Amino acid sequence: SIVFQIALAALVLFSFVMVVGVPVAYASPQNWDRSKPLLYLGSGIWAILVIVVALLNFLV
Amino acid sequence: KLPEAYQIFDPLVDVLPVIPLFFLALAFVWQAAVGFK
Amino acid sequence: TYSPEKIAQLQVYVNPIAVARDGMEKRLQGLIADQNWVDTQTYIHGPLGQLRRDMLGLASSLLPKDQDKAKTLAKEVFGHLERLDAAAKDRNGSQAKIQYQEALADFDSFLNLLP
Amino acid sequence: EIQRRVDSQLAEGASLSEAWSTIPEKLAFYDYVGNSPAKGGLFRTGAMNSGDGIAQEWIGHPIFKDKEGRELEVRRMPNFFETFPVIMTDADGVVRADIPFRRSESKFSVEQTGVTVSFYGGALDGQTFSNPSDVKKFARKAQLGEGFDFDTETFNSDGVFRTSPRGWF
Amino acid sequence: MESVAYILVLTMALAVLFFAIAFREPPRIE
Amino acid sequence: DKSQLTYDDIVNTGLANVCPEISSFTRGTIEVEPNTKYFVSDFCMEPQEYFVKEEPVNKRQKAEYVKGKVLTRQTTSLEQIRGSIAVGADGTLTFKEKDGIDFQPITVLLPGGEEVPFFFTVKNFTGTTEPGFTSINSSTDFVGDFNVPSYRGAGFLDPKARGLYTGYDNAVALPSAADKFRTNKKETPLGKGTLSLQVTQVDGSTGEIAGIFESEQPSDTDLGAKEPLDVKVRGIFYGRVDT
Amino acid sequence: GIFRFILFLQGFHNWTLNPFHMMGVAGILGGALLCAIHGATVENTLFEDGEDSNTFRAFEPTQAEETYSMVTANRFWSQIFGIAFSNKRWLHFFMLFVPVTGLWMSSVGIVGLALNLRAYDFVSQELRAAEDPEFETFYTANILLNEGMRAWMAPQDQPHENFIFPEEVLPRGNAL
Amino acid sequence: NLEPIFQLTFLGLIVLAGPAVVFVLAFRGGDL
Amino acid sequence: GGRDLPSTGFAWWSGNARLINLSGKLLGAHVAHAGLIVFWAGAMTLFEVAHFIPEKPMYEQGLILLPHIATLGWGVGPAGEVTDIFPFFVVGVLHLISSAVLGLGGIYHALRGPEVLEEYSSFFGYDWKDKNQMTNIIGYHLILLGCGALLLVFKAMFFGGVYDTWAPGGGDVRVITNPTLNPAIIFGYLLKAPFGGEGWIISVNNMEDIIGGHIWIGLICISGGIWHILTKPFGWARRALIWSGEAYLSYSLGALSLMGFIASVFVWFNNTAYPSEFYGPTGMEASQSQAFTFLVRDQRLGANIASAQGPTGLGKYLMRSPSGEIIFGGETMRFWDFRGPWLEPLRGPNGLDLDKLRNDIQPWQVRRAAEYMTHAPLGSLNSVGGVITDVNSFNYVSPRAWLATSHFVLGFFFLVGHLWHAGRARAAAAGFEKGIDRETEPTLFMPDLD
Amino acid sequence: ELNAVDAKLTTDFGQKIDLNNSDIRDFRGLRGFYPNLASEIIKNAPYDTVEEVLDIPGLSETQKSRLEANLGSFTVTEPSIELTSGDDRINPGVY
Ligand code: CLA
Ligand code: CLA
Ligand code: CLA
Ligand code: CLA
Ligand code: CLA
Ligand code: CLA
Ligand SMILES: CC1=C(/C=C/C(C)=C/C=C/C(C)=C/C=C/C=C(C)/C=C/C=C(C)/C=C/C2=C(C)CCCC2(C)C)C(C)(C)CCC1
Ligand SMILES: CC1=C(/C=C/C(C)=C/C=C/C(C)=C/C=C/C=C(C)/C=C/C=C(C)/C=C/C2=C(C)CCCC2(C)C)C(C)(C)CCC1
Ligand SMILES: CCCCCCCCCCCCO[C@@H]1O[C@H](CO)[C@@H](O[C@H]2O[C@H](CO)[C@@H](O)[C@H](O)[C@H]2O)[C@H](O)[C@H]1O
Ligand SMILES: [Ca+2]
Ligand SMILES: [Ca+2]
Repeated sequence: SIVFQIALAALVLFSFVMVVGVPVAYASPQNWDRSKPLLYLGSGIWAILVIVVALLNFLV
Repeated sequence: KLPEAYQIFDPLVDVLPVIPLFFLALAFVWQAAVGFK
Repeated sequence: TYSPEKIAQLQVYVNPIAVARDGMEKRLQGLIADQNWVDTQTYIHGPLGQLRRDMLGLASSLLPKDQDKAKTLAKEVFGHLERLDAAAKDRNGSQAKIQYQEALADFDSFLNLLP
Repeated sequence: EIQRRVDSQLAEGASLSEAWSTIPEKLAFYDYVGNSPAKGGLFRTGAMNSGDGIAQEWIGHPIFKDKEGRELEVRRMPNFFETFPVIMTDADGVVRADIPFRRSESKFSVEQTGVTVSFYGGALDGQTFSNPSDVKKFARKAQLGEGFDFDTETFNSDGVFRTSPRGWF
Repeated sequence: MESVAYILVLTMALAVLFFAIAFREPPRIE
Repeated sequence: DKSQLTYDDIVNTGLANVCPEISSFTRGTIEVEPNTKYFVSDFCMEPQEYFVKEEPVNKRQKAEYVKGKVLTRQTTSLEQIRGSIAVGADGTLTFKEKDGIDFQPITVLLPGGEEVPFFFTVKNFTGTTEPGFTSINSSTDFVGDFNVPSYRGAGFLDPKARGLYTGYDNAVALPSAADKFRTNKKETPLGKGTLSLQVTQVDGSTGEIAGIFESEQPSDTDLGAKEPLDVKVRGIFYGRVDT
Repeated sequence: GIFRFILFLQGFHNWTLNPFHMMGVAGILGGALLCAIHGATVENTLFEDGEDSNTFRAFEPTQAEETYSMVTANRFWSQIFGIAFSNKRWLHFFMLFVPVTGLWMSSVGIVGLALNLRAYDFVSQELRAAEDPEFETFYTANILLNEGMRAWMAPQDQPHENFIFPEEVLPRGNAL
Repeated sequence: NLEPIFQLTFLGLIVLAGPAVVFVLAFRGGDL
Repeated sequence: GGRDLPSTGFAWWSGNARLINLSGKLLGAHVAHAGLIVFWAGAMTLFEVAHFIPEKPMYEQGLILLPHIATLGWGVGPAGEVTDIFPFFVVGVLHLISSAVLGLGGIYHALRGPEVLEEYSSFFGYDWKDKNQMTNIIGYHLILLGCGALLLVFKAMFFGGVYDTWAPGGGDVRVITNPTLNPAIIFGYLLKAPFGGEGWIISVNNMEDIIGGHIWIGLICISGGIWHILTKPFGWARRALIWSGEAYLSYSLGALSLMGFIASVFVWFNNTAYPSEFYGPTGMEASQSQAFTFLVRDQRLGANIASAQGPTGLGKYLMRSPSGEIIFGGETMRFWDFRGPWLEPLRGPNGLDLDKLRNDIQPWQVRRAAEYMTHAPLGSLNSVGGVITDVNSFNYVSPRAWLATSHFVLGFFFLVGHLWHAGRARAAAAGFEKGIDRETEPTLFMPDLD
Repeated sequence: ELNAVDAKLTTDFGQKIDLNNSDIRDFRGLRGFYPNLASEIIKNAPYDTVEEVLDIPGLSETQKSRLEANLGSFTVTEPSIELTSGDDRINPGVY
């Protein structure tokens, strides 16, 4: 059950990272070419973390 | 009470609902950052 | 099977179930036969007003391998009770008589499941 | 002052009626709440005689006693109060009698506590009242201080207090 | 008969309202 | 008839203030044995006409009753009353009210603007017939007496907070003139009324009875402030006799 | 504490019944009305003296002309209400006059209450209610309210007096 | 108790998050 | 787009008016805001789940969201007892996560996306003056609203049922099988008076009428959606209305104000769509509960509850309504239109029945009446329950009170907003929202009034 | 002039429990009386003397012993309708 808590703590830490990062990257027209695949990868990682939290919830 | 495997995050949930209020505050901060133009 | 103590613990629910069953046999059949639909609706709402809680508490506190059958049967009495309510609101003698008979048959099938 | 004077006469050896008869009617008239200037009204016009009436005589001093012979004093009406509950306390400040509003759970009604009243000096000197109607009426009179008989028909007095020339000035 | 006095003062106020509206000093630009 | 109607059918229509009617014009009768008690199940009483005996300045003029208009609304009916009809040895039938909604306060308006409240009631009505009855039929007249309690109870407070077992016993707004009013002393005496229930319709298949009533009773005295007026009430009635 | 003083002057002085207070209420509510109506009227009869939808920057403090139309405001209130201000100086003096006169009149009433010179009662209605127990008005109901508040409030509000009022002497209606 | 410590810490993190976004955008001259 | 006063004419305190003609940033504003609504839904649900004591009644516990979910039939059983905590948690988590998606999309369109959508696509780009596109957007959103009402119907009929407080055997989650399709009943609810005893649509007292109304709403909204996709506004509509973004905003503001008032009254009076097992008793319910509680208590002491006159001469426990119905006495005479599942078994055709009051009162009716009279929607702002003269020991304000007060206030301020935006839309379309032109001042050309 | 309940307060009604006029709340001071035995006393009122409170039909032996134990706390005066009409003996408007 500790790995589910690790998954949920990872989800909220990466959620805080995305809360800091997404409006900064969207309001940076001069760093957009670097930051757009970072935003894509962050959205994918966040979605995968949410799905993993759901699956480990039904695994616990 | 939350389900048991989520109960480690009961304090965070306890501060979750007032986050929209901060949003109303945040716009003022941003206007303060630009000079209220 | 059933510890005599467990049986003693089920009485809490059985006494109102026996009261509701005997009253459904005596008052409710006469009131449906009298075409007294106002008193039929007020009977199935007032004196039967804890039938759902008491039968689901009987089914919850029963033996764990007879719970589903119990609840299942209990839910069928309720369905017959709602259909009886609708037939009494429609002033339907035959439909309310039929729903009373189905409710009685499912109540008796529920009452055969006691230890 | 009235009590000092009565107590001096009681210390000389007089009886209660003898001591209370030496109080001048003017002095007892000053000890009446209807002569206080803080009892009037802005549109209660004219003389104080248009209020309670023309004062005719001092009725004397009441002494209220319960069935167990505890002397009781009626709590006096303060200047603030248009109306006031009738409360009677003993010598050590314990409420022994009252006039109840709700008489379902009354415990200290004049009727229940057997309160009698005896008057010394004045018009009612030497008299004792035991009817609770008269005793409650004299209790309401004792609420206002010294009791006085009033002529109300000369000026058609309406029964509410006026202020004096002191208050109007 | 105090009702007569009350009706009179209320009627005087309403009549003053009528005359103050219908026969006001007209505002003029000069 | 409002026998098959539900609450939703009757609500806000005024039909809850009217007594049930014997549909069957059956001029039948209900047989009665000479020493038996028959219960009355749902006795109803619908007043229709209201009269107050006027009080003139003259002393020897004829008094006479004047019709009044009800200011209270459809809140003027007695219903759900249980009772008993006992038959004495000589066939004297005795109606005896027991309980139910056996009272309504009713305020009527007289010509001249006088509002007459009164406590319309059938409380503890005992009413006898002439002797020699073997049944209940169209000739059964229960004539008797009922109690009229005071319109205001002893817990009522007047607009100066004076009442009987609660409130002041004096006029506290007038401190030097507090005990000079006779209205300080409230009282609630028990009055008496006369009721005639004349049966005009007997349905012997179900024991139902209907007919008319004439009633006379005092009005509200307002805790003994004023003298009561005489009120005459005529209306119709229904009951169910338990054979 | 101010709220207590307010309720105290209600139950002990019937200070709502005092015409000096009623003139104060008229003055204060009228001054609030005048503030609201004058601010709204000026802000809605403004001259277009600028290009922004922000109308606040179309004013200069050194300008000589009026920033709003007195004529349009006068016509608006003459057709809506019946009368209107035609004189700006009288408008502003009235805006001074109403709440200041209200304060002065209520002060006169408070000076009256200092000596218990109250507008407590209408003696005619009291004598009628004393002799006729069917007569009830809102004034008599308010008198009963004041009686109850005095009896229930005095022992805790004036603790130096040592008012011992037993439960049976407290005035109360049925069931409360 | 440690519950109110975490509540305040989570609240303080959430409170600093918004002004942090504003501060990094103003310090680096983003599209404010 | 201008982000300052010199380039827009709008100050900072009116900044969002700088978006009126910037459709992409407007869409991002709209979508981020929806994020916020779904965020509050999810986070408030998780808060309410975390603070929930499930053996304690929801209305004791400051919950306004779990009653909404429980009325849909999730996580509850007979008498509204909480079976499982997981459906409420699921509803919270799904809203919270989705709100993250909606917030990211609003930020995009608001900060990075194209500021105007008209040069990018004709389907999504709109001009406020283009009456065909405005009605197209109305039409898409109407088909979606009708689909939502049909989703409520599907939950009640096909996927587990809704909580029926009026169910025989006691209130329970039941599946609606015979919804009221009869348009006479459904639209006669619209024709009923908004007064006592009638109650307009607040008086809907059964789940069959509710679910049948949502079948009709779904059908009406879907048909009106196609209408407005396929059609354009007619001449009377074109000549009657103001056609601008602020005008359409103000029309929505008046609509929202009306629904806010309706919602406050609905939650204050209706115990069917707002069951008292979750929301607590209504005020009428609690007053009738007190009268019933003391009728039962004094009847147990041997009082003749029908022949008992009170101090005024009216019946102390039972009296007559103005149309004659046998009702409870005292001040609750006002509340004689109240209907509840605990009370209706004691009612006959004429009103309250003497025989049922004498020998048909069950202990659960006494328990429910005591609980409802002591959970009356009376409370202080710092949540001290009961009458305001009570002392501090009962921590309770009813969810009906909170919901009703909130929505009344919201409804009032949205009427104010309607007046402000309608008036401004009219002045801006007429050209004098910025003030009176000094040369062409209209009063200077009018004749004098007198 | 006193009203009738004041004149009753002058009598032994104002000192102890009157089986013909006392409200049910006054029976709470005797142990074992409220609510059942007091209700039976009030229902079977009036009484000519105190002693015929023991002749109520349906009294149990424990109720008879309790009534015998508290016989000195009872008085009997004439039934006054001002305290008995409208079931003021059950609910006089006092809570
Ligand atoms: C300081 C001045 C003063 C004082 C203290 C008194 C005091 C007294 N006089 Mg004398 N009196 C005076 C001046 C004075 N008087 C004058 C100038 C006259 C000649 C008119 C009289 C004529 C007179 C007569 C004829 C009688 C008295 C009597 C009395 C007694 C009763 C007073 C009474 O009922 O008043 C009642 C006072 C009021 C009800 C207050 C009224 C004040 C009004 C309502 C205020 C108006 C407010 C205003 C309109 C608001 C402005 C509006 C805003 C826009 C600014 C009392 C001892 C009476 C008495 O008993 O005689 C023996 C009597 O019969 N006096
Ligand atoms: C529901 C609230 C809401 C929303 C959605 C908007 C939205 C918008 N406003 Mg308005 N505004 C609001 C409230 C709101 N406003 C209030 C309350 C005020 C008064 C103070 C204003 C005053 C105002 C002015 C004066 C102006 C706007 C403008 C704008 C638009 C451009 C914003 C911009 O350039 O920001 C740039 C700001 C930043 C880059 C700072 C960072 C902002 C981001 C969004 C922080 C988000 C944090 C969040 C936690 C991250 C989550 C990420 C992910 C996990 C979801 C935008 C569509 C502008 C406009 O009209 O454009 C033409 C403009 O000039 N607004
Ligand atoms: C429809 C809106 C609504 C309603 C009815 C409720 C109702 C409730 N909430 Mg919830 N809540 C809401 C919105 C709402 N909330 C929002 C938006 C948030 C996020 C900030 C929360 C966050 C929240 C938490 C965290 C908690 C509650 C709790 C509660 C309960 C107690 C409330 C209390 O003590 O308030 C106290 C009363 C006030 C603070 C009064 C506020 C007055 C406002 C500001 C007036 C605004 C007027 C007007 C709109 C301003 C316009 C000005 C301009 C137009 C001129 C109650 C059931 C508590 C509870 O028991 O939950 C279990 C709890 O712990 N709520
Ligand atoms: C009301 C909401 C709304 C609207 C009208 C638009 C409209 C638009 N978006 Mg935006 N968007 C939104 C929400 C919205 N978006 C959200 C929430 C996100 C975050 C996920 C985005 C992220 C986003 C990006 C990153 C981009 C756009 C782009 C566009 C433009 C092209 C659209 C397109 O290609 O459609 C055609 C696409 C489809 C028909 C397939 C999608 C169908 C949907 C997504 C499936 C079902 C919808 C939903 C799941 C149902 C439940 C929703 C729930 C709330 C009820 C168009 C102006 C593009 C743009 O700016 O162009 C220049 C672009 O690059 N959008
Ligand atoms: C919320 C969604 C919505 C919106 C924004 C609109 C908007 C519009 N509709 Mg559409 N409509 C909708 C839903 C909607 N409709 C639905 C669901 C249907 C299917 C039933 C229709 C069917 C429809 C038709 C058939 C027509 C419109 C028309 C119109 C246009 C003019 C409407 C007008 O002037 O009304 C103002 C209303 C009136 C002038 C009628 C006055 C009657 C009085 C004022 C009613 C007062 C009632 C009171 C305020 C509230 C009581 C509540 C209840 C008891 C009645 C406008 C663009 C018209 C148009 O131009 O067609 C393209 C048109 O002919 N609509
Ligand atoms: C969905 C509804 C809606 C929408 C989309 C708009 C949209 C708009 N409004 Mg309108 N408005 C609305 C409802 C709405 N309004 C309502 C209900 C009212 C009545 C109160 C108004 C009254 C109003 C006025 C008076 C004005 C606008 C204006 C505007 C424009 C600029 C708004 C802006 O930048 O705000 C900027 C936002 C702020 C400065 C912050 C607002 C602060 C409020 C008072 C907070 C309230 C407290 C809240 C309840 C939470 C409490 C927090 C507490 C704990 C601290 C914009 C087009 C302006 C306009 O005409 O432009 C053309 C304008 O002058 N609005
Ligand atoms: C534009 C703009 C604006 C606005 C903005 C907005 C409006 C926004 C938003 C946004 C949003 C709308 C967001 C969001 C979010 C969300 C999130 C981020 C989430 C999540 C999640 C999670 C992480 C969860 C977790 C959990 C779970 C899973 C369960 C258990 C519990 C917990 C909680 C742990 C402003 C005003 C500033 C101004 C400027 C411009
Ligand atoms: C769901 C449901 C239901 C149903 C309901 C329905 C069926 C409905 C409806 C609805 C509707 C059907 C509506 C409506 C409305 C309307 C309105 C609200 C309007 C209006 C108006 C206007 C807005 C107008 C205006 C104007 C004028 C006045 C003239 C000139 C022009 C103008 C435009 C300005 C029921 C109850 C059964 C039950 C519950 C649930
Ligand atoms: C254009 C209309 C504007 C309003 C003007 C109307 C009022 C003017 C006075 C004329 C009134 C005469 O009308 C009459 O008044 C008297 C006095 O109250 C009423 O009489 C009423 O009060 C008196 C005493 O208060 C009672 O004795 C009487 O029984 C009662 O009905 C009559 O019922 C009414 O018919
Ligand atoms: Ca916590
Ligand atoms: Ca007692």
